[PDB]
Amino acid sequence: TVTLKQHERPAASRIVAVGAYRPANLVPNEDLIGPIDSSDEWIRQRTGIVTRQRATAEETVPVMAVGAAREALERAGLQGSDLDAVIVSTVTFPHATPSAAALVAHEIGATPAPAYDVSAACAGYCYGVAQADALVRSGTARHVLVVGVERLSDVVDPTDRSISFLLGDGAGAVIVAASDEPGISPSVWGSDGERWSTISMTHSQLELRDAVEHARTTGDASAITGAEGMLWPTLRQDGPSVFRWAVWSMAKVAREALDAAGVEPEDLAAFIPHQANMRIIDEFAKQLKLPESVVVARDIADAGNTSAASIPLAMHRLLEENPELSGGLALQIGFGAGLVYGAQVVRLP
Amino acid sequence: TVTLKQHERPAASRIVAVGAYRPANLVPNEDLIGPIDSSDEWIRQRTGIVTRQRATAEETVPVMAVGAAREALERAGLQGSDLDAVIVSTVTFPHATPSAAALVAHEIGATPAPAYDVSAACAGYCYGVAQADALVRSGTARHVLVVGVERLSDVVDPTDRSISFLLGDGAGAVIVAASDEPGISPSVWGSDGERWSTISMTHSQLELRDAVEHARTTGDASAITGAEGMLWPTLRQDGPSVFRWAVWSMAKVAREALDAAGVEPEDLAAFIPHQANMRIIDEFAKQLKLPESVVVARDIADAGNTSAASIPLAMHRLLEENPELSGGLALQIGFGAGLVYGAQVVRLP
Repeated sequence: TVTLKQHERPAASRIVAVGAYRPANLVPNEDLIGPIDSSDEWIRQRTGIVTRQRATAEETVPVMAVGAAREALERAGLQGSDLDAVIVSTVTFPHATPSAAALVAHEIGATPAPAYDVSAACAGYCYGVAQADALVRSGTARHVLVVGVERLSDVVDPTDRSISFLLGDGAGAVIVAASDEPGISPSVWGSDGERWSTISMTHSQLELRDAVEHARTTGDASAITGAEGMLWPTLRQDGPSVFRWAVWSMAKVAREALDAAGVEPEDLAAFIPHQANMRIIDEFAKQLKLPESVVVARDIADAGNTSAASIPLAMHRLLEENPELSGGLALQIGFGAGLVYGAQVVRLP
Repeated sequence: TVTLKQHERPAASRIVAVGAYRPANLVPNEDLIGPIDSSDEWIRQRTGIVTRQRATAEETVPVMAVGAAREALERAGLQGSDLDAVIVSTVTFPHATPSAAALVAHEIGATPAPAYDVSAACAGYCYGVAQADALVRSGTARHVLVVGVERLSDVVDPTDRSISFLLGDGAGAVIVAASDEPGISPSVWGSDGERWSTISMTHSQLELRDAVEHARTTGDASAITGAEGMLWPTLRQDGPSVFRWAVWSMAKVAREALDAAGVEPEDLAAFIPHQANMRIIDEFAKQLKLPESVVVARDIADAGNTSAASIPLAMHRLLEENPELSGGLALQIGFGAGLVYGAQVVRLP
């Protein structure tokens, strides 16, 4: 009987660099308040957001992912061809198939590395890291690129007061590499599909299909011309439910991640939650009983909520503003539509 | 100072069961030839297809995925709560977010297992297996559900001669578990994003957005009525390039998988390529110098090309027809839009 061969496995893994792409357009509250009939001060008070990154038409998911990817590559002292896998976490690339990852892999010179997109909403980067970590520690890959990237502005309804004005665009990239010393703690990640509808689109793409093609065939374009709300599906959320879950449920996940890591809040150099909402971030930090020395990421004030991009973008900003955090421990925890969540303690690059 | 804890790792991984969902509506060539001005004969000679599976409106991606998954759990002697991760490979779930995996995980009682959709086209199941293998051998998961599932009928154009009549609907699933004996060989997987447009949608979802919202907000519904051709994006391909690529390139990837497995064609119980086209299957078989004793999967003749679902469906069928293949080595290889590909040698459950 034949025994199958197997890859050898390194001791551990580690994030060896972080890269960022931020659209230059920082939209202020005032530009958005009209159609949702609110105000600069209300938005600032409810969400702590002042400006959000808004991408132009040319700044597509692949464009943004590539820029972030290239910065990470340069900071790691690597090139595209050194990558053994490319994971792109996004829900806004406007093609069912093929993936954005395959374009990214090609553009950055990673061919022929395997390349795929992942769907895990705002937890997407942390899901990416769990996967990358698994790929490295099983000896499947020595260097894995993970990109959290979104052009959320493509799926907001300007009249929506549940989520539209919170969302921004951008890309954040990380490179996970084989390592001698543990740099990524065991992932704590999960789902609760019972609550699939808590953050979701207004309706299925098939409704859009059925309408447009019925209009096209029959020549009757009512139902479209007479439509009061957008037919293009857009993002929506039960705001209050998100808050209760985001804070009081995720706090248990974070403590679990710390516990599995073998780490106390005192050992952290930084706390980098997904940038969902300043109110969520604050209440979260309080619940974790962090000492004053732990730096809390609050990129959301200038970037808005960039979903999968949010954590690596905030990590990137943390390191620029405090270079001495490099080598320190950071708790990262993302959470979004699904519902899904993921967390790790990581040694910062 | 502080050393992060790490998970213990299993010696190996293996597939422990396979489940299937096949829509009952088998559609013969005759029902399709009209709009493409073709024939039964032409279709059989070009593709080897006699009928393809076609889902009803009720047979959504989650519904099919759930049926396949439940069969796999039952055959493995497991319940949903035994699963530590759920991976769904699909490109036809009609929601940008949240994922189909989140719903599937809930229906089967796998909550709170992490759950995500992967985008890797027809190589989707093979990508999923490589991921599942990494998750297990890294000790991140001990039981991983992988489901390739598509309702391709949602994204075909009945007038399209390049791919429409080739495609069928369905779900196949496997459970990958921690193992003492190697049951999954090192994956050979990759991408060539330079040929991203080789198999692609007719156009971006954004063009659909711009057309419908414009019509909705101006009342001018031209461009929708009197649009020749579908506004709803549909799948298409450059057939001769896909074929050329399969024979020039994928045959070689398949040999590499044997090499990396430490396995000869004489050692195979079965060959289970992605069911792209009967002629490609047959060319592969010849090109790989398979002995007569190796059973070749040809589910395509009855199911059509079910993309990500094709390998596990075909596997399910081989085991139903040749129960004694259980425990034998099977070479599986998927390849599709991206371009992307994956292959492994696997021990049949």
